[PDB]
Amino acid sequence: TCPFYKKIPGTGFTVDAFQYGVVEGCTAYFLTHFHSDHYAGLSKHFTFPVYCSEITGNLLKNKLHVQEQYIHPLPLDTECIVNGVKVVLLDANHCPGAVMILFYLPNGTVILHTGDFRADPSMERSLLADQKVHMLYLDTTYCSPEYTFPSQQEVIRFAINTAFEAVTLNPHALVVCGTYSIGKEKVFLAIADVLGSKVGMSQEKYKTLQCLNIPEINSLITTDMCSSLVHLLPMMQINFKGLQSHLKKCGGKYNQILAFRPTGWTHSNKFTRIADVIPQTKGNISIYGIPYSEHSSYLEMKRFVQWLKPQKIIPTVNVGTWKSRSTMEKYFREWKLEAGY
Ligand code: NI
Repeated sequence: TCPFYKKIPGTGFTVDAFQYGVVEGCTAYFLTHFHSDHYAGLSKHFTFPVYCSEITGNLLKNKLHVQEQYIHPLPLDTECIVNGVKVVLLDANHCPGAVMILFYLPNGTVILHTGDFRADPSMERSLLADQKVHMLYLDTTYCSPEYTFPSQQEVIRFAINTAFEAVTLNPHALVVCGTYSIGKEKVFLAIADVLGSKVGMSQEKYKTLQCLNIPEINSLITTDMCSSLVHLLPMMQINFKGLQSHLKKCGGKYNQILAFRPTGWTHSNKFTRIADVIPQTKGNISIYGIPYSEHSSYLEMKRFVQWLKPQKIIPTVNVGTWKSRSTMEKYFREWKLEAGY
């Protein structure tokens, strides 16, 4: 049964609620982004209207084979009427095609559902600026002050400089980047661009990337592994065993691997500056864990909410424990008292 925090009161609408069977009273199912915990349950046999972004709709059609007649893509930043209710989709600064949804209820209540997001001050000048929000359904993934990480731009700078140094010292080094879903494409695209290479990958991953409307993509990616010195592999293969095995396959073209694991936050964030990050090394293989996040830090989350001033907050992440819930409610009250709403 569908939980309360996936239902939008006063509507026929649910958000990211595909794993519950037919939800009683739901006339339209919204999907915020193409990540598995959110799309869980969709397939080619789904027969209810799905509302999402163009990019999310490309992935639904090509990867999950959802039939075209049930896919309803909406443009961003545009007032649209769905089953008699005004909605707007906003960029969520998460993975490609990820959105926030603004719902303008018939009784005058305004609701913002963030989906998954990385809050940014640029959101303070979207169509959110123009009106009041009564209820906020919030991505609270990192809602605790120990969760700090750098900007995405500093992390990319670290990775570009790292890769460029290694390969200029040894032109026979291979770079490998881990992946297990969409998002974080800047990591491997920025590295390949500094090295003057395309990024090589499996047919299944190339297909996924072809759905993302990324400009000039045919210039950046390829299925010909032999022609590329930046390879993508499944995240589970980013370990000494998996990389040794991969090095075997390259036919003595390479004699060293430098590999990157983009993670979210890890406890080495509580001690180490991005500048000071070092790899784990075994022989001719090194592995860097880099803190490339597509969710708000605690400070970024706080700034957004204190700007928005919602009347009520409903968390969508970390909802399963009482300790989590009590922690989050404490921070929301702090934020409200400090800012004065
Ligand atoms: Ni996500």
